[PDB]
Amino acid sequence: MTFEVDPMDEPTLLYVLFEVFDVVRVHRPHRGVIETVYLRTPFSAGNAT
Amino acid sequence: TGIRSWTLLCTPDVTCGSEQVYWSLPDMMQDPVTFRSTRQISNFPVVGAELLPVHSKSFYNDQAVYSQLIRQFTSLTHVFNRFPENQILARPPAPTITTVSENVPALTDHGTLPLRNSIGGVQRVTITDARRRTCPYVYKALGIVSPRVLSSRTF
Amino acid sequence: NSIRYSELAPLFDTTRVYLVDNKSTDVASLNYQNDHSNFLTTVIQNNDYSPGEASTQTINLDDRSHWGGDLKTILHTNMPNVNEFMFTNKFKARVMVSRLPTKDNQVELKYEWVEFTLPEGNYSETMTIDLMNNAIVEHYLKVGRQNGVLESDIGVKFDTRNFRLGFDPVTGLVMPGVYTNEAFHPDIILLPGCGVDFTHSRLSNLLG
Amino acid sequence: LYPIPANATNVPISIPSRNWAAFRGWAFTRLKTKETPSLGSGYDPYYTYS
Amino acid sequence: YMPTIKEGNSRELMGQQSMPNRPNYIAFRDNFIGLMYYNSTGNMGVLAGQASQLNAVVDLQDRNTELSYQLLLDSIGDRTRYFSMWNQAVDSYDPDVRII
Repeated sequence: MTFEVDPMDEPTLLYVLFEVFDVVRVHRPHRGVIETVYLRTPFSAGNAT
Repeated sequence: TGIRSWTLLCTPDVTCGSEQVYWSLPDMMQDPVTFRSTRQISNFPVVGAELLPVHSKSFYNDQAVYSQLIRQFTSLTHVFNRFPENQILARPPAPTITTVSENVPALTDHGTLPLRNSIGGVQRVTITDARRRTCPYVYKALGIVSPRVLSSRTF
Repeated sequence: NSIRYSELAPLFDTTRVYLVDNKSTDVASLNYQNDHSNFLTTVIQNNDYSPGEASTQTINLDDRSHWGGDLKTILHTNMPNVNEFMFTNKFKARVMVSRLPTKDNQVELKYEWVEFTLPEGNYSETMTIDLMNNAIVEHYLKVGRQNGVLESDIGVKFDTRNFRLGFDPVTGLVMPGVYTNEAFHPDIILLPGCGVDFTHSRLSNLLG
Repeated sequence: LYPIPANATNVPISIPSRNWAAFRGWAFTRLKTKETPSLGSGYDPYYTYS
Repeated sequence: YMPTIKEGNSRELMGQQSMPNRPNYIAFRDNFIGLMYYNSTGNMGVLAGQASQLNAVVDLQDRNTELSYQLLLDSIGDRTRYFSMWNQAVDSYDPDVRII
């Protein structure tokens, strides 16, 4: 990507918020047990695949 | 009934004993049998233990006391021996079997501990001292892990 | 057995993952106040990604197999002999604090447990004992001279000689008249009303 | 986030070779470096703005 | 306006003036933003069975929950109203001051 912006006299950051998918599945088999299966596809992270 | 009843004369050590230093990898290795996962530094599960890499070494100057007098003259100052003449308070002679601390490199081995099925991007390494206080004197640290299959879960 | 990472192909059993500290320099932000004692490091190394990124991806080991890992650790430190953290720079010793004549011409000898400090870092045994004696001398200087405490009655003095070497049971004194200058073991010399404490100090081991 | 030096005008960036399954879209803005604290840290030694 | 840098009482100092100091408010964020640690692997919330071991909260370094709440909140309902329970009072400028 190539952005072009107007000059400024102080440091600035460009924030690109790549939009993505990000879901969590909550698994609770027994009493007092929580299991989570994360996922975030376009920037892969989590358990399932 | 004297002091010998409840005191033991041990050989002097510069290190003043040695403290076992524990290892903690709270996000990769499964916790031990009785520990519980917590975010307190102090209690981080202990997945490894080894002696602190600091030990005394023995050096021998027998001419020691002579050496000491040399030391004083070269020092240019009486200082340490401020009451030269009174015998009782005079500068104690240097031991002839004096010891010096040393920072030996350490490379230990810990057998195998079960680890979480999904390791993580930012694992945390923590070395704690005896009383679970992080030791500010550690120059390098490094961890090497070789995952392998242990058993299965499908019957 | 399929230990798999997102971008790359699924590797098979018995690979290696490294926890190093310079990777900390990389996600610097995360450990702005941490030391080598405890830190957050990026396990993930791919060279495509810039050093900052790629630290959010996770390594997955297949759930159907209960996974265990070998561990080998490398440690090399530099700790001085006398320091604040290891309870070696401090020690408590009760000493004479003030010697002032009273109205009844009967001298009164006060006492006070005063904590001492040692410049951190001095090392050898000899020097250490000597320093400790330095501190004592110091307390006298700050207060004895002031309250008029004679230097003869310094309560605590460190030494290593065997004072009974020249002792003769026949007479009860030391015939040579001077204690031999040969060190044996760290020991403490006390005076009435004075003493030494090591409840929260570790130099005990050094004095042996 | 990506830094932009003072009085700069062109900002080339590169996203290295990932899978783009199920990607949705973009969204972007510009922020002053002073007003964006370095998140993830317990304490920012340089953050001096409120 | 300080007429003369000389200190102590003087006629010039009698000739001085004054001016009120600038206003400056201080309070918490729009939704107590920053009070609770978010998206910080160093300090991450944990929620699991007391009994078990594995945490059920995994927080990546680059996700941003704060902003999200701030948006959702915008999406589900009006933000112009103020809810004092969570300081829910969205910041806004005077539109006759932003443009002149």
